[PDB]
Amino acid sequence: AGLLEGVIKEKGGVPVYPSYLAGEWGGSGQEIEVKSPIDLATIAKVISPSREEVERTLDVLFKRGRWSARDMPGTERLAVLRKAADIIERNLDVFAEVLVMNAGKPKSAAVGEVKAAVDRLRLAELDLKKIGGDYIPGDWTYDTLETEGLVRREPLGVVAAITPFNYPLFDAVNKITYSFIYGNAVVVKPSISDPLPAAMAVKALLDAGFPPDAIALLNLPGKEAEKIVADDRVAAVSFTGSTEVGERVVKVGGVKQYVMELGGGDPAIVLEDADLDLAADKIARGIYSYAGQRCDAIKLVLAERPVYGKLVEEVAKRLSSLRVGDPRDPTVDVGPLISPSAVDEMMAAIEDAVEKGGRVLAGGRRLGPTYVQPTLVEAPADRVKDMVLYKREVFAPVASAVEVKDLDQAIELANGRPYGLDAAVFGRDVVKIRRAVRLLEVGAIYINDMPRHGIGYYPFGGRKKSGVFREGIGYAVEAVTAYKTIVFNYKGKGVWKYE
Amino acid sequence: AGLLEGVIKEKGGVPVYPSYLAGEWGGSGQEIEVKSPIDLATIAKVISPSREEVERTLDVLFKRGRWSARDMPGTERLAVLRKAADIIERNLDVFAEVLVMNAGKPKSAAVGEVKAAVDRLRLAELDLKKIGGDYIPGDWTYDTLETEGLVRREPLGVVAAITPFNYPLFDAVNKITYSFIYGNAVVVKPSISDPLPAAMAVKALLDAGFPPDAIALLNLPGKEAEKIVADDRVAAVSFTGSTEVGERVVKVGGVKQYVMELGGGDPAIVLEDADLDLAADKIARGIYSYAGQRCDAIKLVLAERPVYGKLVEEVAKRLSSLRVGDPRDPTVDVGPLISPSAVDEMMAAIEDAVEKGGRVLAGGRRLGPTYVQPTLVEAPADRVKDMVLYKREVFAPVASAVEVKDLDQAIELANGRPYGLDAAVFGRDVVKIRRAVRLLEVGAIYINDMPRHGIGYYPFGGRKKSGVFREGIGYAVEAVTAYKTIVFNYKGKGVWKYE
Amino acid sequence: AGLLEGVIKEKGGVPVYPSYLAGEWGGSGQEIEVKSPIDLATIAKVISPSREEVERTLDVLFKRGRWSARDMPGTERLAVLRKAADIIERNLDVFAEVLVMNAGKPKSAAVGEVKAAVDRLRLAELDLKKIGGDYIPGDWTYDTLETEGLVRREPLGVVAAITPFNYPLFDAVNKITYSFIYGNAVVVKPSISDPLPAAMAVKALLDAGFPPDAIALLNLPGKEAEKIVADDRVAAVSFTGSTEVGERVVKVGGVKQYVMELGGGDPAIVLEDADLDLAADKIARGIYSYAGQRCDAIKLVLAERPVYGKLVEEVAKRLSSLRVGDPRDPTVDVGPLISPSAVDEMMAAIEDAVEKGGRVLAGGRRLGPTYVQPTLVEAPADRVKDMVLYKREVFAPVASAVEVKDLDQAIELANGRPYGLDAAVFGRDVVKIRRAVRLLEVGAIYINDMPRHGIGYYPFGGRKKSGVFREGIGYAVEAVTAYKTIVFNYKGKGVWKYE
Amino acid sequence: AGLLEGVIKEKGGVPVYPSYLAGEWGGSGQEIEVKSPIDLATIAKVISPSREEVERTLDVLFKRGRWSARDMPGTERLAVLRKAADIIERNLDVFAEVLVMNAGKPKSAAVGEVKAAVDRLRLAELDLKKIGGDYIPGDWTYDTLETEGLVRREPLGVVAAITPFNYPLFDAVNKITYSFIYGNAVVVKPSISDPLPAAMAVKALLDAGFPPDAIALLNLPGKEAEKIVADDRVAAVSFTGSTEVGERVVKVGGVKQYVMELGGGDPAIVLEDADLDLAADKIARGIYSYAGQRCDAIKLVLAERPVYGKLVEEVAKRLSSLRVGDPRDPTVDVGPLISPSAVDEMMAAIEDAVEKGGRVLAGGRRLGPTYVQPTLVEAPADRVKDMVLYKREVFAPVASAVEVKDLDQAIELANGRPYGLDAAVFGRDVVKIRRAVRLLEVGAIYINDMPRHGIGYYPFGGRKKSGVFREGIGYAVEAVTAYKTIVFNYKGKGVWKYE
Ligand SMILES: NC(=O)c1ccc[n+]([C@@H]2O[C@H](COP(=O)([O-])OP(=O)(O)OC[C@H]3O[C@@H](n4cnc5c(N)ncnc54)[C@H](OP(=O)(O)O)[C@@H]3O)[C@@H](O)[C@H]2O)c1
Ligand code: NA
Ligand code: NA
Ligand code: NA
Ligand code: NA
Repeated sequence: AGLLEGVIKEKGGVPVYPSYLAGEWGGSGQEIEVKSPIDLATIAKVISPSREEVERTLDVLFKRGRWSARDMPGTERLAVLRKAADIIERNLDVFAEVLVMNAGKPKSAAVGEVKAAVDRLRLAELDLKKIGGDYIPGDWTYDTLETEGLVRREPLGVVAAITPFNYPLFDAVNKITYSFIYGNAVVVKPSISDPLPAAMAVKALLDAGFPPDAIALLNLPGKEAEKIVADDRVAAVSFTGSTEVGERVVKVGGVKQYVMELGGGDPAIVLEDADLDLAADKIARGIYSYAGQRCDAIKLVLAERPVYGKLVEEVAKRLSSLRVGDPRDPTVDVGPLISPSAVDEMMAAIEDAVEKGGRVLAGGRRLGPTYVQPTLVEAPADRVKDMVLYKREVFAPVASAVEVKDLDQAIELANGRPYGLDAAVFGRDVVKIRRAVRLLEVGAIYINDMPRHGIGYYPFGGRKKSGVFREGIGYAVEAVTAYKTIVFNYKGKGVWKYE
Repeated sequence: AGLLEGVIKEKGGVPVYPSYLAGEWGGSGQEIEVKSPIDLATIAKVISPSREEVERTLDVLFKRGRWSARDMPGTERLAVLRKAADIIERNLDVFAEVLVMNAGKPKSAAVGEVKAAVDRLRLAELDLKKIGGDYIPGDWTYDTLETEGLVRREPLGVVAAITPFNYPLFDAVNKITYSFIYGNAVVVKPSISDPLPAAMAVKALLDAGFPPDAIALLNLPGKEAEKIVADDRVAAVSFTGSTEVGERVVKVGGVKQYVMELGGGDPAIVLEDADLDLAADKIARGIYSYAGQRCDAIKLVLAERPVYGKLVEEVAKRLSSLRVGDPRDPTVDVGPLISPSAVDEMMAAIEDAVEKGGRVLAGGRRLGPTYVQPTLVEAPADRVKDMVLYKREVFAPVASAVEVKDLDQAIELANGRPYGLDAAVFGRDVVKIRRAVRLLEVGAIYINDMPRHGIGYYPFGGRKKSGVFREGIGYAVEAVTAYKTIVFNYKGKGVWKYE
Repeated sequence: AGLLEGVIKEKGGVPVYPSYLAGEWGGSGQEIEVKSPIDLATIAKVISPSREEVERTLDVLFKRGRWSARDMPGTERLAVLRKAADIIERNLDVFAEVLVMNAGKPKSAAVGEVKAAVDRLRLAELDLKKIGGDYIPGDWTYDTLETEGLVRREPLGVVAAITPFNYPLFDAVNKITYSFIYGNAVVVKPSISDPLPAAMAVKALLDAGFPPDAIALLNLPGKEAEKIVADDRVAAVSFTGSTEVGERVVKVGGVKQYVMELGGGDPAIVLEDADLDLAADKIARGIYSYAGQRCDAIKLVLAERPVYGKLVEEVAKRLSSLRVGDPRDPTVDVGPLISPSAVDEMMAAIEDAVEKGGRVLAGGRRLGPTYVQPTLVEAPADRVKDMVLYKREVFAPVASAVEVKDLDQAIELANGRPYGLDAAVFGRDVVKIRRAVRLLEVGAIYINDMPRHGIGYYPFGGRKKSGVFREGIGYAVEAVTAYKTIVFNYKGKGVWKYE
Repeated sequence: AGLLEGVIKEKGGVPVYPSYLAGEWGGSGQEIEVKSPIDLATIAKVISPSREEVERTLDVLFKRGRWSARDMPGTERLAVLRKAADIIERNLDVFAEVLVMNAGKPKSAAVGEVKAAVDRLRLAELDLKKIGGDYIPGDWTYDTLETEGLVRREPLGVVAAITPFNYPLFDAVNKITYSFIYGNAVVVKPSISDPLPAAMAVKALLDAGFPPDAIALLNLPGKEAEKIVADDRVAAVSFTGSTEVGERVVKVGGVKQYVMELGGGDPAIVLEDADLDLAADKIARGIYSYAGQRCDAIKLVLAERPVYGKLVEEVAKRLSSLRVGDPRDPTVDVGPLISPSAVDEMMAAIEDAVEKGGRVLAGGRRLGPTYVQPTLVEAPADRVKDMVLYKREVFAPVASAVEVKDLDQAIELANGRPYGLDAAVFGRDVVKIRRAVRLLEVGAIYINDMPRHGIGYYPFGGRKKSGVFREGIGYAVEAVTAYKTIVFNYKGKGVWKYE
């Protein structure tokens, strides 16, 4: 609605959302149904581009787009991003509604994501703490005397932004922002599961002045996107999703610049030192927020003997007092999961933990094809490692709780999972905290708080199976930019006497 | 000889070089013959590790090596690198000899590479202009108030260094240096074509104090290395080689941090402004140095109408006055190519240019299975683009020469190849130079000089098919290092009043 | 008018502007007449604070102000600066009028300064490319093992901003912006000659949300300001003015952080290579803009034999075709000088040049107590050095022109003055330009353009008698900020194994 | 002895040390007696230069020196500094002896300073993490489109290094190192009290290859140095000394770049959280090291109620168990103070504290004209602020001890002195530590350790009366370097399309 006034096709009673082919909205490939996880009902259809349209779109992005983006003064690109922020802001409710409608996101969360997208856009000003270059004098080596170097960052060209389902609006806006602020053209490929928010963001950007040939939004389902990734006109692939799909993306893409935010869960460690009120509060939230459909969601709780009982007790009470229902009730805390399949896996996973010695301390009851109570499962250290909930990321509101002897055991268990995205540590002793910070093999550690990538004010990314590289204001530049070195030779000319 | 005193096996009359399995020299896989391109005679054999030894080596590097490298104080790692420099230096002649023996490198060039390796090691001090981290205050956003960020760079763990044949000693030393200075363990995989220099460097490093379990040298032929690349204990792959093999490496490795120096040739542009003496001199060298077996070798010469004649004339004279023979004669300018196959391709390539309108202006005569004269082939702009010498990188001493109307045509042709490593521009006008610098799509541009990565005093790397990321003192850190973000939450505590 | 609605006192027919005493507008010291250089008529009066009010103001700034500025989140300080930009923008005409009224600035120039002030405020976002800190690992020295360093920049406290007459609005806004963006409180001391624009800027800032106790505007005449400079509650003095007054400021202030932009003229060099059209245009402007009352004004023109004639010819024609009159005529090019005294000095200076062999090539005629034609005086290299116009900065629209043999003589003469603010070089040859850049002893060199500090997009400042330190977006932080180092000792604790 | 073989004049039985006049050792001004604080006996004489020799020396440094230093390739300057390190190292004992002889420094301390000087020299490699420059694109503002900026750091020219008495060798070496590594010429002015170590360092540097006209060592007593400071050929003054002399230096020098390390004492805070063993140990040392003749010496101890008793108890025991005597006994802990006057002030200061309610807890007994026991004086919070030991820096081994209610009172008292050099905080709670770090107004805070500038691995400097700017590896560059901005204008040329 609204922004997509003349774009959306009212056909067969259901709104039809077209792909944006770097110049004109359209598409003539298969139409795909977009369902809401709230009622499993079709809320719209998206037109996927045909193979020829994908080909033509990439051709336009490559031959015209990257130059349109690059030739637009940085000061103007920023203006575009700021105007788009204004547009999204005044259309907040419609944007939030779609997030609730399409992603099953609780009203307040949906509003939070729209605001995050808006802030991210406005902070593009801070993404400049990085586009400056370096000057290198040549007199620190005899071979380089009477020589000089200039190292500048330049945009790579066409960046493919591949987005997961859990933060459809923000991720698209985020990847588009850091790719565009530096002069790249962008091909957005949203999850076919919830591509509507991206269509709205893209539209807002186009209305804001975004070079019409420098951006594309292709509604291609999963494997159909490989055509974009494998193409040589795509210099970089910014991907946020599962470890398995990310692996496939790299293998399909080959040599190319990548940003792989592959998530997985995050462990939380509570030292005997911690404020248990703060810890229980933040840990409970980290477990249930958006029905645990957050890569930075808490999946494992580790607490030392002296505080384990009280901590898990408080977290259990907070979880069980949560209202699960229609994300439309500003009263509901937890909406549905993206699909019934996601819930199936969570139940099977809980069964696995229980079979292996685990005990549910809160939740555990499925409430419908796509509804479940955020669950907390207790587990003995000697058996937790073999449980699916530990070895894998069950994208749902569920976490293991484990009592530990000391910090070293906490760290050991925390590092025992195959992932390494973030980790949380609640405590007050600087030495123990410093040790945890040193030994936790993750991209980010949150001291006295739940893991929260937020809008990327602080850089984040993975270690181990959680991926490579970082996103964040100012740090994402590394993935969508390339250095250009210019060496000047003045040997023999009379510039320098001896140096 | 020398350093490898008790390591090399004198068996069957031929010296047998063993792999270094992160702790002990050995191996029990197939023995492979190492031949000299000077006479095509076997000069040694290398023992490739068996599958179980590769497995065990990776296990050691992962479980012990990365910690030994990381736990060694940076100041000590530097001491090791400096001691190794001392050792290689006093063993210069033996190192140079092997480069001449095994790589067919002219005496002076071999000496140059040993010195480059020595300097690179000693400059590890300058690789520190990057291991420092960032402090991020949280008051530039309301959501981050009473919060702070600390971003540190940490080593990734186990880096796989894969080296090409053309600079066996330097590349190994270089990749080991920047991987180790930051705390990584390293698995070196040299070209089976000339693995001897690496064995000597590794030995020198081990004698210098390099953690014995933090380094490995595996003599595995081509595809046998995929076992190292595909392994999850290898967090990064530093690869220098052909575009095609690099592509295979990424597809085999999957998600991982990469540095892909994929070479290709470099075009040289001469403006009517240029000092033609300097230009002819540098361009001639760029074409023939090490029989053109340099990724930064000149493969295409573009000169404006008014200077084309004189320029190509002078370059032709310099090339034809070159002495081709045994790299052992301090009198020889050009030794043999690495293999007769390499020469076959160069002759076929020349034939192609001639068939398509090209004309040899110098050289063109094969002198033996692995010897050829550095060749310069003239070609009309209207036909050069379809010639193999243009569309491809013929790793040999051969370059196309093309007359152009103006800078724009020079740039067009320069950018018309599928590669984008470096480019050279000879001229004096700041505006034309600035324009060339803006439009040349390459990782590095050399003003008034031949392209020379040298020891990486200035960062270099590719665009387009020449790869991704950069090597260079201080810049290589990006590929073998990862950020670790630590966010401290002080909300509610009495640290800050309002900010 | 406007913003100062309830502030300005309508007394005795003339508007009376009060000082802002960090909380309330007022003052009870001597009232001082403010005259326009357009007609020498009193246009207003300013109330200077009494000694007790200065004392009380400093006390407030120190005891409350620096905390109010520091405790306001950076994100809020930026909001204040942006709101103030909005206010000044919608009040553009009134701001421009006062600049014309009070400074005798040509209409378009006045509009340019208001816009510059507005842009400077809005770019405060880019002043953040510097408030981030550094993290220093301790393992690069054995003595520092198991130790770490955190280096943050903090505001100094109370910064005294002392402004000259030539850019009353911008300078005040500029110094306030970079002092405040980082958390400092500010005491503005404008030239008693034209303090009105500052009063308006300060008012706009206060209306924008600027902490009322964190800013002060004291209308103190010259030496009366020493009371502010000498006070220990003033941690930094940002001063832009004459070399002689700056010297006095430091001697009165003692140990303290300083930014001394002491101006002086700038020499312009034209190589036989230069586009003479561009050169004549830019040089003419550099000589006359704002009746040469610009620290970055061109005061000496040096051109090589082959272009000297044409260059000076064209510059002379441009100068003589200038309309001198009331800055109110959008038709006038040059308004009056700030005072008749300034004109007296310019005439005496011209007389000196003529007596010493100089010859007027354009202008030279005084048109009134405060009006004169922008003048160009030719002079032989062998005598120019002893002329007052060379040895000194005659703040007026006048410049010496001198023919030179080659670049070396140009540089010699350019460096022969006691100043070293900027220098301009018109030419195209990279080698000659690089040499000029190396040998010109100045803070900034402009290639193919007149010197233009502008809003400080690029940092600028002096060498030799032109002062110390730099202003500019991102660079001014050094003068109003201080480092705070935090060293953490973990020796003996179990954080690190060996490193 | 040794290095000064042919330099020192054996006249009248006492060794006569000449000034180094930037080219030749000599001098013809008054000869001055240099006494040892060990026995008050003359151990040598130094020749101060005459006014004409000072004039000539400055002329040489300015006209030749700054170019010799600047024209020497950075790589060579580093070689010089490293060679000098080698020379000082092999002459360690002689250097240490002079420190013991001339400064009354305990044997181990003297050895520590020689080693510090040696390390500082060798770490000059790390002073390079700063001489690189910045490249600034012009498309972030419309006015700067088609424009670019290059900002390089250049040496200022002649730096005057003024050294205090307490670390004669290190300070001279340190200031010379960071001034020279960047290309400056240096005039060293050591304390006439102990100028011998500087003469030896300078000699070692000259033997190492230091440009003979780029360095000078003038033995001028106190006020006689103003001639160097006030001279316009001296672009920067690096001064370490008393607040009062520093003030005089700035007032004599006028506009110039300064580094003012003005010391004062440091307060130490111990939270109920602290390891009291570590705290007592470090605090005791901080109080007595080099008889408290350290700017980073502990002068005030603040401990919370619950640990005050035990802490002060342990510190008292450590102090009273100290052996005071001839610094030559590797058995002595504390040698003499620099002069009997220094001891007089310490006794008077103790008397003052006692008269105002203070009580000596350890030491307090004078042992000779220049010997005293390191003293610890207890004082009630309600009276400590008026005691001389609090309000002033009594350069001697003496500190006040004060019990406090909580962190806020500790901070209040810590900030109540007029100085702000460093501060120490022993404790473990991250929140309390973070708060202390925020509120302590000092240049450096040491967590769980005594303040130790060391060789400047971490930057340090003052706040309030302790001075301005910082010294430290990599940070000292700001004081002896200046930016040079080069702006290139390409407006109208065909470099850029629109951006
Ligand atoms: N971009 C740069 O900075 C740069 C610098 C120097 C050279 N180069 C390029 O490198 C080439 C010269 O070296 P080269 O001819 O020896 O090229 P190459 O064949 O591409 O070198 C490949 C390296 O990878 C190993 N390898 C081969 N197949 C592999 C596989 N399937 N999996 C894992 N590793 C494998 C090779 O070992 P084996 O030798 O045992 O097969 C060799 O050590 C040229 O194309 C040149 O342009 C680029
Ligand atoms: Na590919
Ligand atoms: Na993989
Ligand atoms: Na003062
Ligand atoms: Na002065």
